[PDB]
Amino acid sequence: MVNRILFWTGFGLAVRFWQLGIEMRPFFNRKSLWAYPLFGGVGASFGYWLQSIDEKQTKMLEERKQAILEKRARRAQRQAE
Amino acid sequence: MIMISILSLLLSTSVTLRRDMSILFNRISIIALAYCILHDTMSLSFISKGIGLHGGLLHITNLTQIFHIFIFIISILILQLTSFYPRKVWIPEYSSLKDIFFNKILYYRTKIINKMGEHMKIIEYPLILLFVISGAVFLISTNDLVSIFLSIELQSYGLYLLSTIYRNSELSTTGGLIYFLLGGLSSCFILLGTSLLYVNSGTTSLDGLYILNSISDVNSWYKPYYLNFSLLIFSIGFLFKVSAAPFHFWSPDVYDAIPTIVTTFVAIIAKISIFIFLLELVYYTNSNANSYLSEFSWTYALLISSLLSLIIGTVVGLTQFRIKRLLAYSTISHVGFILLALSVSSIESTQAFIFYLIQYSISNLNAFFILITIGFSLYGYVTNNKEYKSLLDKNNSPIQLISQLKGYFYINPLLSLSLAITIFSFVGVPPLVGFFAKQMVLSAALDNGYIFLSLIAIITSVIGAVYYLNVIKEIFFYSPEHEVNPVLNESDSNFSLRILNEKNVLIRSVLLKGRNIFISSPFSITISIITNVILLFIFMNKEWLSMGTILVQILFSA
Amino acid sequence: GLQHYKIAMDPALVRLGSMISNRYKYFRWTKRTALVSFMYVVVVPSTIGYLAYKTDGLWDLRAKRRGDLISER
Amino acid sequence: ASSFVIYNISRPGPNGEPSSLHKWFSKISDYKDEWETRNTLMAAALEQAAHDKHLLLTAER
Amino acid sequence: MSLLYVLLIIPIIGIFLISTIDSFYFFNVSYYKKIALITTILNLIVSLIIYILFDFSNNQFQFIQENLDLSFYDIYLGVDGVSIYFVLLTTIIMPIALVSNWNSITNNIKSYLIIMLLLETLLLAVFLVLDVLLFYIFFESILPPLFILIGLFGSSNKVRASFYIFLYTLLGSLFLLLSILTMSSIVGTTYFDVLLKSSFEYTTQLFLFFGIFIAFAVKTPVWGLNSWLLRAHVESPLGGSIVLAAIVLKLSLYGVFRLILPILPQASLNLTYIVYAIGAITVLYASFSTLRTVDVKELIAYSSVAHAAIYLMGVFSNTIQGLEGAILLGLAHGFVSSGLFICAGGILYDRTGTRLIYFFRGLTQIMPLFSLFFFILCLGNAGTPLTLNFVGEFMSLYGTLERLPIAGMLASTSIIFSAAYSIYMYNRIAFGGSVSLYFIDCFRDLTKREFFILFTLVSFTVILGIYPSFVLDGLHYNISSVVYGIEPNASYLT
Amino acid sequence: PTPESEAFLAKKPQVPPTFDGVDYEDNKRLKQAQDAIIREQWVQVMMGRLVREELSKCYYREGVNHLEKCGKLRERYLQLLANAKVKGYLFEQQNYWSK
Repeated sequence: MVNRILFWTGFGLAVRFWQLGIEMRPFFNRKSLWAYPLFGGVGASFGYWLQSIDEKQTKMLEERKQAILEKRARRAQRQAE
Repeated sequence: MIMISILSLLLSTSVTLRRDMSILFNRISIIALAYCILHDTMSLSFISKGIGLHGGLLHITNLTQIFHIFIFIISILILQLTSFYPRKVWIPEYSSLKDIFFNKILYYRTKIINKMGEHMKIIEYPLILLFVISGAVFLISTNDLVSIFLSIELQSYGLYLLSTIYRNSELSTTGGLIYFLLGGLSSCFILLGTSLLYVNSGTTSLDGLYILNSISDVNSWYKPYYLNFSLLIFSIGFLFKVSAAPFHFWSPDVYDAIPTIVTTFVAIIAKISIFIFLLELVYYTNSNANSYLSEFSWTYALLISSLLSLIIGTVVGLTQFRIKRLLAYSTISHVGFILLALSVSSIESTQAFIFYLIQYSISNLNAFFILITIGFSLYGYVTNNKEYKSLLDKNNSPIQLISQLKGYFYINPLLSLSLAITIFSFVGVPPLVGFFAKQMVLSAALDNGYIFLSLIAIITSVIGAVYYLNVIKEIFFYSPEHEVNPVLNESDSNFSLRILNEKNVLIRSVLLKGRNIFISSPFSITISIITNVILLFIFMNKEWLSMGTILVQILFSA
Repeated sequence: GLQHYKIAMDPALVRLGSMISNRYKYFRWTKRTALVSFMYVVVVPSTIGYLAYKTDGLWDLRAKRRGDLISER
Repeated sequence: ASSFVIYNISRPGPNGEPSSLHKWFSKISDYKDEWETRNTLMAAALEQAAHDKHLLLTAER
Repeated sequence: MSLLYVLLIIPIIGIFLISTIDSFYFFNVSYYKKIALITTILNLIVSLIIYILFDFSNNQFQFIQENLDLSFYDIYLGVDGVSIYFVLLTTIIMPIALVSNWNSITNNIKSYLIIMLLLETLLLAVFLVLDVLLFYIFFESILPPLFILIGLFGSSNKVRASFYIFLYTLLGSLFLLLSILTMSSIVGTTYFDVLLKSSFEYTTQLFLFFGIFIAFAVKTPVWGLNSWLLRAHVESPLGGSIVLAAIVLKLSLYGVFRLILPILPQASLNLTYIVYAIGAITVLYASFSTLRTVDVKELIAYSSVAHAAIYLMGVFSNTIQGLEGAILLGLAHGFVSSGLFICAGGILYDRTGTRLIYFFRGLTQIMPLFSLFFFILCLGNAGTPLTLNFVGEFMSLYGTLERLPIAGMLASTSIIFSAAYSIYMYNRIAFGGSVSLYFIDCFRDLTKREFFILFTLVSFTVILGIYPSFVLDGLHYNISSVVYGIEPNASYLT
Repeated sequence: PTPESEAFLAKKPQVPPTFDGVDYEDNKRLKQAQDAIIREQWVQVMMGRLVREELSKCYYREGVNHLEKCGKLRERYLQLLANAKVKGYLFEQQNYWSK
């Protein structure tokens, strides 16, 4: 179920929670409530970035796995000679 | 960029003796390291084992660039300790965006923020740190024997000066002195190692020695015995600096003697740079065919060291009562796992080695941050223990003992849970990130027939888990020896804070007490992120693990 | 953390519990005590294990009628 | 007393079809082939992943 | 969304709910127990919906969820016949464990409630994950919450006990981990469906058997490795003791149904004589010592070592009767062990502050209700009929005997020796005189809280003792898959 | 004979119970083979459970002369008792005998 974007949005919210707990400051103080969209928004911004680098990592290993088979497939071809 | 940043920062530093500038010189250094990140990020769009630069003297690899960027982030995170004041005053009346961006808060902060503390008054501190980073990054990129020696020196000399930059501390001068002397012995081994290579081979190029080594791998007058045992002497000089046993004795003493904000950077960066440099050497010197040269591989020192680092690190840590001596022995047992993955040279073990080094460097940094923050939290707390009164240099190492942490879960519970998660991650407990690191290195070693070293490591870990649990047992199982300060919380003494608007006009005056004094956000956010990375690694492992899958594929391909 | 009923705690009983609790700290190796540890940890389980091995698959009752044997080996 | 009452309505009948409540439970818990098709696509996806890892890990140095 | 992931998250809502109310409403410590209690009841409801939908005759894992987002360590969840009753048991026990410490926990009530709710998520995930690396990730994750729980709410020697539970589990698991890692390097994965259909070389099976058996012999626990249990099951708080003897002990028994039986067939068939030697020696020694035990909690704890051997011998019997009775024995043991700790650790220790049997005598004169239930619980511990404990012991012992007659016979002494310590404990505490004269203050009987957690626990062991078809019916088809062998006239039909 | 009820349509194996000439990589097929081999061993065992029910009926109905009036049902039970045992699908799956 792990959406790369929903997780990192949830991740940013928990940093703000853990921050206030370590600082021993009240959670859900009303004038500071903006930090949860902000920490949460930054986490989503990171998640969009990860999603992009994940697309780039799938290709590079997809090319590599092809390149391994091709290296292996032509190796046995010369053996049958 | 790092060299322009050093020269520019040095010109500004050289026309001031104002100690109030140290905080802003540290804030500019973080900006400088962020440009270095933007530049090594742009340089990442090529697939190559290596590209010779600057007349063959330097090289760039995808592995070389991902590691400089990591060093730059780690340096930005450590540089935060000298860039922001430890404590803070927070009120709900100053908590909105308009408040932060358009209002000002006047109050006496000299004592609350420790404005004139030692960490805030050394003008040259970021500058000496940038030189160590300059030396670290140059070493990862070194392609020549002469380049290696100059780069390890530029890294080492700065670590001696950082260990001695607190000049009014008899404890730092001593730690600095031990480190300079025994590291100078370490460098004389490194110079002998390089010198024997050039003398027998006629070349200073690492690229030329790897070629001579690969030809000599066949299956009568000049058998290349020199490569394996010149590299052995060369290797011992680097096992001193990573503090792998049996060359580890200095690190517990030096790390315990120097201040804790300093021991954070000195105990982390040298390992990342030195281990990455050794990785390329181990890959390009491995004889795939079994041979007489294989019987004498310089890499058996690494197995002997990893073996010894496992036993020594966990056992001697059993009876350590000093928290900095405990943290250093924990490092000697973790560099044993790193060494074991570096000595089995295989795709799986190189992935494991790369993952372990990054995760341990972020985890050991969390451990240092929590430790530093815990001893800045004790500002509104008081104790009556004779031992805590008999300590030395309490300003440079606020927390020196494990027992000083007794009952910390009753003073601040989440910071105590953060340290519990980090310690449990050093143990190797799932589903934390440290378990996965340890499992990846065990999986690689089991696959490659190192069954005996795998058995040592698992038995070793249970021994090391004993002293990790004594730390947690201290946090959770007893009561605090620290008490709220009776006058900072007395309901009769309160300082006046006053809130002004965008143009020097008063809005509201406030009276504040000690319960309105908290950790500054940059440290609580940093601890919060690393704790949650460690905690939730299982839901966020794909991009990090794939980054190491691809780097190993480039190193072992073609 | 709560308080309980009032009990006539007997120091002889109280101290007997302390020794039973703490007896593990005073064990030593002797000619007698290694023999006891050796019989009950080594010899006895080795005896069962030897018999289990020596009579494994040997018998089966499942539907052995008249004129057939319980044994199978 | 309740046990007898509940048991009587539980019985479908001598030859009658299962009661309205008797069909409702079987309808929600039908899963004629939902689990099998879902399981087989999952095992295939990890078969293929296992082969990819086998390729990458055993690549020649 | 899968119902299985609903099971894993509701306790996380409870943890989040518990920790933020102080930011909303000096909130009373009563409220957080109300949230923690309700959160466990919700897990029980969902697990009961899952059982009402569960199909008892399907090989495919049920209530799985599509992922199609494969990472290196994804979390897959499944419910088949063997694992569902273990999940069912966990969601039944956890509400009772919280109620058992409703008054006994005074300080750090938030911490105690958060650990147990976390502890529930981790324990369900063990029986729900669908690969062996996930199994290990969750079977070792319980160590930190259990370590802190013991040393934060434990008895006088809690420090020694917490160090024993952590360092024996960690060591045994590391030997297990070296085996799981070897399997993954051979098969290329750990997913149950892929991994089960892989075979292994005989030598591999033997070395894979060890490590796993080192691990499960520590966590059974078999005699000679059982010192962590006597410390960490006594010094623990009552709720932690209930979870440690009803749920944690049963992860190893379930780990035989995923890690030993289907993937190490040859290895098990040839090493049973070691296991039955250890198992019979365990029954025999763990009965004599518990006959001489003075700590009332330690006697109840160490009788679990006696019974855990019987169902450990039933899962290595390669018999459909032994394997089923073994699950029934470990299911019934959870009810009776839970009640006995409530009786000893919760009803006596609360009133008297002591656990020395020297101080207890003739409580039947003053506690008629406690004597009643403490007698059914003692009969169930002795495997008396009408109790599911009896059916599990009987079915395990037939399987053990049918597989190795001498070992089952030496296991069959349990009928003689379990009644010996279960009734000797009963006549010393409930009977044996008027009342102990060390009581300088008369005792109240069971409260309504005590009367209802015991009434449930003995209800489950009795109802499933008259009609064990409730558990046996859904166990049959899936446990058929974990047998190894063939008949000359029924194999290879064409 | 008795018509097959609707419940005996989904749980009826669609494939003869063997592992011969099958592909283990086809997960849908491997499971059905395992299921079908389990279905037969269980039916065979339950034949024993009906012949005993039939036998027990005679045993009361005859009594003294039970050893010479329903011994024909007795032999059937012994034959099933000797063979009908749930033994699983794992030895079949991992070993091939090939006559």
